[PDB]
Amino acid sequence: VIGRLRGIILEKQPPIVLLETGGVGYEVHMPMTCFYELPEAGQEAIVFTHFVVREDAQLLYGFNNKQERTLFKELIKTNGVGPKLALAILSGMSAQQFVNAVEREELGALVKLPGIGKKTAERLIVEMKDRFK
Amino acid sequence: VIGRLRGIILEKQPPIVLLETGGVGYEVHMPMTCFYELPEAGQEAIVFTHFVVREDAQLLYGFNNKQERTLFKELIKTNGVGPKLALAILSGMSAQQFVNAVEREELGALVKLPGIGKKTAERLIVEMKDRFK
Amino acid sequence: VIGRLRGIILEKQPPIVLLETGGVGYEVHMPMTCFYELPEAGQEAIVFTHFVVREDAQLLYGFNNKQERTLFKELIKTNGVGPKLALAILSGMSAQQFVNAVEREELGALVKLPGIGKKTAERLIVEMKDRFK
Amino acid sequence: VIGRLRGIILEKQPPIVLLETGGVGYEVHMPMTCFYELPEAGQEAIVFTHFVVREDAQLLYGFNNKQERTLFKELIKTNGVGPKLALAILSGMSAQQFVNAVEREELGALVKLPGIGKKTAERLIVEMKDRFK
Amino acid sequence: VIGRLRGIILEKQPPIVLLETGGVGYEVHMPMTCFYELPEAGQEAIVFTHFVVREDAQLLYGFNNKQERTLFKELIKTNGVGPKLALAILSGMSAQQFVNAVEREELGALVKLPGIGKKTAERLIVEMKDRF
Amino acid sequence: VIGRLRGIILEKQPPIVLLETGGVGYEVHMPMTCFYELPEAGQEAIVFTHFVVREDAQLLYGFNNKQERTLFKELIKTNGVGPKLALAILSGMSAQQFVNAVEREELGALVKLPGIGKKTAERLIVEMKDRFK
Amino acid sequence: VIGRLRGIILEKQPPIVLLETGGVGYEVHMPMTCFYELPEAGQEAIVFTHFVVREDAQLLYGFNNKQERTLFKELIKTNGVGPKLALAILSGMSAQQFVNAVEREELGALVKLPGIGKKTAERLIVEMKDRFK
Amino acid sequence: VIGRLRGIILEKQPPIVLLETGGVGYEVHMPMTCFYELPEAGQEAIVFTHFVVREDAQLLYGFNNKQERTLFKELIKTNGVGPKLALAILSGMSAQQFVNAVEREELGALVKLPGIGKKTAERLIVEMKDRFK
DNA sequence: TATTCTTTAAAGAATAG
DNA sequence: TATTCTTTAAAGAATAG
DNA sequence: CTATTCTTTAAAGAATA
DNA sequence: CTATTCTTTAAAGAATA
Repeated sequence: VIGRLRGIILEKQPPIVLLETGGVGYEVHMPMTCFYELPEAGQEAIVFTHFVVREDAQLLYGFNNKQERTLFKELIKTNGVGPKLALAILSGMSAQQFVNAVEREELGALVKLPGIGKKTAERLIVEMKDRFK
Repeated sequence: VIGRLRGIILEKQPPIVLLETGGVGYEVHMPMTCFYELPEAGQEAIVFTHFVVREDAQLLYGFNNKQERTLFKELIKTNGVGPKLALAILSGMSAQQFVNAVEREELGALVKLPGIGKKTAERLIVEMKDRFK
Repeated sequence: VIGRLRGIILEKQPPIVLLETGGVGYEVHMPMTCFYELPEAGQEAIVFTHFVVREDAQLLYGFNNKQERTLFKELIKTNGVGPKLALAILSGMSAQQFVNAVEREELGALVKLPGIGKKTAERLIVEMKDRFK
Repeated sequence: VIGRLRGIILEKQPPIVLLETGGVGYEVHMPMTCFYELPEAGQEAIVFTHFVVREDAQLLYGFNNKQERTLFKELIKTNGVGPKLALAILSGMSAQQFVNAVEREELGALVKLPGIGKKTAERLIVEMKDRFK
Repeated sequence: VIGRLRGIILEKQPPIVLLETGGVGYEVHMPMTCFYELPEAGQEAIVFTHFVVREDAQLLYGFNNKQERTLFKELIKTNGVGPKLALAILSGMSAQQFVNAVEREELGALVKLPGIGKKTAERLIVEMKDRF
Repeated sequence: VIGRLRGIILEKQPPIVLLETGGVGYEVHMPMTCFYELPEAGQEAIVFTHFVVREDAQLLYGFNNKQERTLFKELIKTNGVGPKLALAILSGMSAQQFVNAVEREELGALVKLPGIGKKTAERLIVEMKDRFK
Repeated sequence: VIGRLRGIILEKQPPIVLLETGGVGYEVHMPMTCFYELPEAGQEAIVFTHFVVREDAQLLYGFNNKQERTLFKELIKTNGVGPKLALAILSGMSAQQFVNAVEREELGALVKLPGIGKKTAERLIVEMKDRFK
Repeated sequence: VIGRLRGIILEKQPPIVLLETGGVGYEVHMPMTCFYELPEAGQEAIVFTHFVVREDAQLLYGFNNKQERTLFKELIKTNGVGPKLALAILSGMSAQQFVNAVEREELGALVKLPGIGKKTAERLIVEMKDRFK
């Protein structure tokens, strides 16, 4: 299980970034809004990752801060939320803003994000409100 | 997911090439006609790759140009076309020639390729014509 | 199959340790009581490992001594004893103490460990007593 | 797919050898009789490999010569012959001796090897005689 | 797919009833509270059923009224609600009472039933309120 | 495999009909337009059936004439056409009209049916035109 | 799920009996020692059954008394005890004798039965002793 | 498991026969040559059957004599011999003739049958010669 | 005509055309 | 008593005890 | 406004809380 | 001499030969 990658940025093409380590280039998926913090190509960068394995595919997701990775891992455990939707949420709201919205049940703050329906937002609040404690 | 490999060419035995990186040798499958561009053994080379995972096997395909990899990925999504047949198409025609043939429905230009039947060419045109747009 | 890792300690957060080798950081799970022997962060360390693969996840376990790894591999073959429970046993008792307890059938020595029920301890003795010989 | 490994011999414990490359130690299974050719521990060695993937396990097999690897790959395709039995055959007979025995149908030359039954030897000759041509 | 069974009652051992049709005896699972309506053994009875198939098992559930079967089928589509739990709900509340409780969000009316947790009751209301 | 059912009609609730045979009531799915031919409830009826089995469900489909069943079986072999869609086609057009439309490539005659898109109709013509011969 | 069968005995060929009901003949497996109680062929008989389903096969087991069926169902839940082995136990010992032996730990009373090993008998006692209560 | 069917013949369309029992019509597959012995439609008939189950399909095969069913069951256990091929063999040769040919290794007697290749015939003799004893 | 070789869903419910 | 958390075959046919 | 795309995938046991 | 361990795990389609 790859926990962190450090290497040279070869190419930047949202949502994918390519990092080279010892001649091996790794395809990393990243949130659209965190992409702005990556250095210019040819510079070294560091990214925290989570490794996903499926019967037909293997994928690697990256984040600029451990806080982001923690919230991502928690989201994907909620039924009906997969990696694509999870990245969308992190693109729309910062991790701290999301926690506040769930505790306050600001349904409208979630429904405005792309791809999230009314039923989905209700389900998220019901499930997530119990884990932050 | 390995996106690119850079290393020393150890052996060339069409259709397989062996690249060494840090003492690990990777088996790579490549189109017969792109094989002519690889440098002489012992020289460094760069190859773009796509990683395929199946219940009983893992395989790594390589291409000399991003254009080739893009068309390959699109072909394998078509039902009834797998990596073996896809490499044949890329061996027979250049990527640009293939696009022209599909848009023009030059059925004969495709059927002449080895391993492609009349029904197969009909299916390819019907599916691919809608994706290039 | 990864048999041993040698690298720099990046972070220590029981039960997980992060080792960096050539820019790749590996997540390793270790027994709570062996964690005390790891050097201070930034120093080099060596850990013997066992690689577990499942349909939905891949995991890497580490141990400070080959003796521990051998007993771990034997435990996980016993029905009902999974990697999580196996690490608990190794946390509570040294490998040598465990062997003695099984041969003597000291049921109380096992039942006192966290997460182990009376039925579980009975099952362990019945299965393990035949393998040490 | 790992095709070749080059590294330092860390430990030799038949049938397993441990090779270190860049701080990662790889477990490699090898034929009992080819093991005698490996250098002394601490020296560099080269081994040709084949990578086996299964739903519950991943394994890496190694051979000193490309000839051995080729015959191994052919054997494991025969129904009822698995990697364990395949290594036994390569331990008892050299690749050249095996070919001669099959073409001559020297049933006794095969049955004398450990773990091979009369039915198994008959099946091997029937299947293998057609592939060498 | 068996939709209805008509036959002679052979044995009654809650939660299972045994019905014989042409020499074949079918094991049927039923709600604990609907069991009281079944006639005396040896009499003919009619039961509406739903057929469940899994990789390792096949099961046949029965109900006295089409209303019950309809609500059962809807319950089992909710994530985390298995047939075992679904039968418990139908044992505790009538179909009409359940509908009212969901629309009114009377959380306490659900949590009192055996096996139903607070989180489960919240989940049920959120999912079911949209289907009726 | 149940090939035909003969019994008493118990209930008629499109698209499902319930037939009783010896105290067992079978749920049968039928085309919306063939439902008009079924006798009044309480009368005996005959229906030709096809039995579908899946990992999670078993289903039984019925038709008034062998011609209908034959075309249904051929449709479901085409990739992307499920039993639900197949019943829709048989509801919109008679079996004879469908054959004529495919041979003539009357794309508009198909696209007007509910649930069938332009791409779907193109795929159907390409695949079906070869089987009627 | 078939719970009971009543019909005419067509054939008796231990361990299989064939019962006809309405023109359908069902294959039933029965314990070797209960087979002696079945009436002469052509007479009616009653047998309690348990239905077993697997990915590749379906099987139907029968017993003369509910007591036997209950113990059979309990046995097959024990890990390592297959239906074949469970029928052997019921052939060697009556249900009542088995209960007495387990509670008394009369290991020799079990090991003497065909196909039962020492390890198996130990496992059986450990698991079954807790369920009769 | 349906072992025998008795009922009225509804339709005869090689290789399928349709038998009605209590209003349920069963599709039965039979050898081309045994089909000649079936009575005229509307008469009662008896057929011995074997029930095959797969993840995607259920099928029922029938034979006029227990001898045929016994040989069929044995053939399908041989690797590479499917039910389709097994019915072909029984169409070409009587059960008694087949046994004689295997014991004598009359390769030509088998290769002449449709669908059977030289490699297949060799494999059959090797496997079947050991079971009749 | 035999040969060996490949290639592997449907629904729902959200947003586009 | 509810909670969340884990853990996942059978056969054959060769060889030991 | 209707079609097209996409994407996502069990429950019971027996401990402990 | 009889028990214990182990180890291994589809077929049809439609091309081409």
